[PDB]
Amino acid sequence: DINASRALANVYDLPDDFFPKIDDLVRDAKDALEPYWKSDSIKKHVLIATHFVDLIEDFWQTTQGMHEIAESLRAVIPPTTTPVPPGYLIQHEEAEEIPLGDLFKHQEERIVSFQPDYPITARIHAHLKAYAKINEESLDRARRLLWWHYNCLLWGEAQVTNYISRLRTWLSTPEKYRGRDAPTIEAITRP
Amino acid sequence: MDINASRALANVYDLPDDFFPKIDDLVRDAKDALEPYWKSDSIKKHVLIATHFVDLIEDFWQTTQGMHEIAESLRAVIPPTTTPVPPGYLIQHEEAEEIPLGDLFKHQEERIVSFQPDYPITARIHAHLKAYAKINEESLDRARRLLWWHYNCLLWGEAQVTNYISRLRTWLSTPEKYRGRDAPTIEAITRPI
Amino acid sequence: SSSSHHRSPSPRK
Amino acid sequence: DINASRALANVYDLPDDFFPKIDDLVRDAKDALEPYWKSDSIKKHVLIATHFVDLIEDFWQTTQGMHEIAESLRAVIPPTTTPVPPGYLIQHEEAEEIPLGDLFKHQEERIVSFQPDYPITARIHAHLKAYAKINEESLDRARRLLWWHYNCLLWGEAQVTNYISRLRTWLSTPEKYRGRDAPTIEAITRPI
Amino acid sequence: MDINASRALANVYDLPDDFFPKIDDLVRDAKDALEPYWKSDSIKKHVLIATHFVDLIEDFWQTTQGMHEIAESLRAVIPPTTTPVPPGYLIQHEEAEEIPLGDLFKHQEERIVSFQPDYPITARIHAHLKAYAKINEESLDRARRLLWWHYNCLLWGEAQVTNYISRLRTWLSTPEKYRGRDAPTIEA
Amino acid sequence: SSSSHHRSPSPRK
Repeated sequence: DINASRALANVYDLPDDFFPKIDDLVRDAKDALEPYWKSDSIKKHVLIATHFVDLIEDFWQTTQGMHEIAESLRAVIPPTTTPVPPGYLIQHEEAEEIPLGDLFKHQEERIVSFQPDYPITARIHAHLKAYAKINEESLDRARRLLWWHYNCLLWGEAQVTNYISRLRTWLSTPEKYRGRDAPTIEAITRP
Repeated sequence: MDINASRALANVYDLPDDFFPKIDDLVRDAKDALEPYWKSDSIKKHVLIATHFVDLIEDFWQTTQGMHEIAESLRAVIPPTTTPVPPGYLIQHEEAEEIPLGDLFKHQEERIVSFQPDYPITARIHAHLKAYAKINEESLDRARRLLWWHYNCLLWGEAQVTNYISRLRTWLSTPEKYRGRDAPTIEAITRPI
Repeated sequence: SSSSHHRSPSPRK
Repeated sequence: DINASRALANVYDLPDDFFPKIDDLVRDAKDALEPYWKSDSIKKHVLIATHFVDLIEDFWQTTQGMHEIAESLRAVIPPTTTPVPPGYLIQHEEAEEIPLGDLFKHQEERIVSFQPDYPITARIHAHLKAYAKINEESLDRARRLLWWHYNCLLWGEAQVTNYISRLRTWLSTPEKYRGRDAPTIEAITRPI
Repeated sequence: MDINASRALANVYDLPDDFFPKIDDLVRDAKDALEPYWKSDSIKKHVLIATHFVDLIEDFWQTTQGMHEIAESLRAVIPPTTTPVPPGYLIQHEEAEEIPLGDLFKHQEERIVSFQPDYPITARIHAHLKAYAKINEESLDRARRLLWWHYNCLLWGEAQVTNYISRLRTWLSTPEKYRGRDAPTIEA
Repeated sequence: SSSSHHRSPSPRK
């Protein structure tokens, strides 16, 4: 639907701070999709949510670990080693262009193409950074889509896409003519 | 073929991992065969499932293989035979759910230190990377299996796919001498008009 | 009398 | 038909030894098509098959002669001249995207970008190898399509499709869940 | 003017080989006009034949012209005056269609050594390439003419294109003074 | 009366 796609894109663009803590998001999603699991239902939102939940719950911890590893490695690489410039590393598009696997060799020939003589301790840092970038992009997209599909399953597509729009508008406008407080789904707060 | 038994068998995970084709041509044929439903904007269950798993693989398999290769290149650098590799102390997929999302490296290095306080930073990195790569590889194997399953189902029906795998397993469990001179397949018929 | 495909796919035995 | 597209892809994906030799293929294709020519029919398979036969009869000889001329120039090339590596040899997709005319100049600038000065003989050798590669790709596609349409004409389309699917599946299995005998042409030979 | 005579005069191969358009423009126009029927997955006679000829044209022509320029370079760096080229001994398509599809090169070598058994390797190569170029060029000219024919037939119609071509020839025959400044067109 | 195409297209004279 056109309004649904509008809300979906506006979600994709959202400021990343209104999305709740991923931990509680996942906990509530896998606590609220349990009944449909027991009932074997196959609704669209149910499928997408119970799949992105598995994806996140499987690949978020390792990505955060990779980031921590890269941050620990930056401290131990020898100093003034001329860090790799941003944009030269393999990104998502050329990555998915590369066939499955055989990407480490491409990153390696790329890092040597910029600096033939580069310590392995920093080649590893660059590789980890470039991998975690892709992982985090995909996982953020998944988090967003999960929040959307889940809140839609809870309240209704045509009741959440009339909140995404109000929020987008109030969020673009400047502060003076937009009241003082943001809009919420009155069904949450109504006595 | 007692339909109940046939259904209770033929669970995808009951496959030796040699039957599935390579990931490359697997995803290739999956895309080339589900593109019609994509362009026609289908909503079918199996289509959705194959699409999700295809995106998952296409996004994360590259990075998992890269992490394996990084573990290798790093083992090529670690102090040789100066650091006994600790098994078991590292956490596999099962204990992952208990750990909150994020702060996994915290627990991992905490255990590594409880094992060897003087553990060199580099071998520490290698252990972390190998553990994470195993965690991802298990789930990617699962996703590959489910993708093959949902794809062959989209093609030939779950009633026929589960009836085929069932026959395949009870064939593999039949001695190579008395199996016969044929293998159970899935018929792909096209009668004329 | 189907298999225990709780979600759309089939889970472990 | 989606099944026809599947069959075309399957044909494009085959071991390249399952097909018969060009000589006998063209022989029996003409021997089975001549009557439709004399009767002035326009069946799709007839059209495609006769056009592909004309193509092959017109270009396979020249392609093979080109290969042999390359192998003969390799006897006069100065020794240990470092034959050009791939990547500096234009392939089919680049040949398709580059304008219809003046392909030799692009190949020349590419080989000189690889090595600034390069002997005329080895230049010729590389040019011929690339051109013959392109022609061979095209003629392989043509041979496959010709066998497909000719056997489709002589034994219907459905049976050929069934056989092709069965055989491609038999080939795409890891030798352990396959059998001990590949599906044989008798399948389409017989009626149904 | 009259239908039977117009139908018996119309034969693409009667054209002067210059009224035809440029190959690249022709191919571009044919591709752009077939794209719709392609996506519709039709089975029309003209569509099939035209797409086949277009594929042939975009794959062979490039290698054909390439071969020509290669032979030209070899002649430029051949023994300049010595080793005069063999006139007419080279085989054309009418003969090449007879030899098996494997060993045209052997028969060409036989012809060359028959004319002269003491002939340099590079001149040998240049001659072989020139002959192959002539063969492929004849075939590609036929292909171009058939492509133009079927393209315009698909666009307008065979009844119209035939009558049109008939008028074109009857205008080429007339003298430049008493003919029209311009040649006719389709849909007149 | 029509020039029946020997092959699918129009051949030479």
